[PDB]
Amino acid sequence: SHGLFKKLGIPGPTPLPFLGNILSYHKGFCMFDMECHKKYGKVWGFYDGQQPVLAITDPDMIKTVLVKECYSVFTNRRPFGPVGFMKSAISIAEDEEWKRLRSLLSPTFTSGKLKEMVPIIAQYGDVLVRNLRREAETGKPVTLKDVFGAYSMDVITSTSFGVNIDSLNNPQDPFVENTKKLLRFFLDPFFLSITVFPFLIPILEVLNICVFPREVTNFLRKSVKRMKESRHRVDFLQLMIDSQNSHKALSDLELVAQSIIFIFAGYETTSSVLSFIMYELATHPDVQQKLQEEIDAVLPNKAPPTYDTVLQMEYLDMVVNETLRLFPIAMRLERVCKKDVEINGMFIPKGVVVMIPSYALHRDPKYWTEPEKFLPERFSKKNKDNIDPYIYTPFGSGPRNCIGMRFALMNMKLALIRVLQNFSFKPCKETQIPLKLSLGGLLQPEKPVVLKVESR
Ligand code: HEM
Ligand SMILES: COc1ccc(-c2cnnn2-c2ccc(-c3csc(C)n3)cc2)cc1
Repeated sequence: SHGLFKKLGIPGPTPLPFLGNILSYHKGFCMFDMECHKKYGKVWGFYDGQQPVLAITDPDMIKTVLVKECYSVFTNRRPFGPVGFMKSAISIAEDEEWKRLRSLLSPTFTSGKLKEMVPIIAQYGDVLVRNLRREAETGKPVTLKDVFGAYSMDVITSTSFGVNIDSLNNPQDPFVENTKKLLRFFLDPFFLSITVFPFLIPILEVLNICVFPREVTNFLRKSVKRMKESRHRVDFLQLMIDSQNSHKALSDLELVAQSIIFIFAGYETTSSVLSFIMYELATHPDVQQKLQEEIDAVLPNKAPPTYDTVLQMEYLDMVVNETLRLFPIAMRLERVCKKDVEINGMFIPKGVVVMIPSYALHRDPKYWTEPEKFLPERFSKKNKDNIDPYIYTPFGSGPRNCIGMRFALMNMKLALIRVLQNFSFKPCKETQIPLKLSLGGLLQPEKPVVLKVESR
């Protein structure tokens, strides 16, 4: 099927047999999407092994795929590798089964239900401050990945199951051990193989091989059973078991798999984005000072932030949004075409993966002035409405966007406020001023960001 885009009159790199264009992934997903956009223009296609992938960049065409024709045509993402019982997760559920899961879990992420999570989240904001002050009063350079990763674990554990632990200073607890335990290696030899060898995916399903290590899942599967046995609470687990008794209902095996991806998504993202924010704040002290001035103005005398005060901080929203533009951790948005459909004057055949290159759009000079720079002023209210909502898609769009968007934004902002209320961050020895992105399948820096923490 290597002649598809040739017959459709769609440009793209010439694919090799059995490999497609995966050899061009040697500079990471980010660099490959940039070069193809510059060479082939608005629309191009390539191959991940035998799988044809059509990249679209027209905002009207993006809206049709992600919003207008989401339920009818572009409903599911590309099939993942061996998942086992995790096939019931909402992030990989398909068609009607996903629609049931999305509706059953939508009330869990309401703005009203998010308010009640602020007191628990803010509880570990001060825990993070104490962990930073112990490393700041000693003048030790701080790897943000460890402290922010510790903070994100504390928020996820308490918000999901109510478990209250200082993961940074309790790495030996049985709960933190399994949750941290995970293979963190999309361009790893495994995921590169299943691209060339998608036929081997059902092989590993019957072998009971899962991308999730079976030790962690069995611990989490058994742990949730004990918590349900114990069953006021306002955490994710209660909010889902409450929906069980409340359109069909959620099974206790679905409930476990549903909550696992919340930890999956909540843990790695939050910490990674927070480190990306702090690198920019360290390399741009003027933004950090202006953000610190705003944080102190809304919250005098280092006042504890609440749900309402965070949403008032406009520059904090600008700082978060601009960092997400420079570093869209998804790097891509994908939908599988379910049928022969003509959209925006173009024929997309069945089974093709339609891809939206979020990274290549976020740095396209056509839509962003000096895209390679860090300019929070792009998202000021004066310049805010000139941004097309289908070019800047940090959390996706349409019915299948990031369901935990508001929680994640609240969690990171509550973290930034408490940290910036008490500390200022400056570059250190190994700051790596030209921050290099990892050439792998994950949007992370080549080397972990290390900075100096000074007590105000
Ligand atoms: C920095 C934080 C985060 C970012 C930048 C982010 C971004 C994204 C993106 C780009 C998608 C794909 C949407 C698309 O295909 O159109 C997504 C999906 C998703 N995210 Fe997040 N996300 C974040 C945090 C979280 C958290 C903390 C949770 C936990 C509840 C979460 C849960 C999900 C789920 C469940 C999906 C799948 C949606 C579906 O298939 O129905 N995300 N996220
Ligand atoms: C490990 O680095 C990441 C973790 C989570 C996310 C993330 C953000 N928003 N969603 N999300 C996500 C991604 C994949 C799954 C997944 C893979 S396999 C399975 C059953 N679920 C679930 C959630 C992004 C990067």
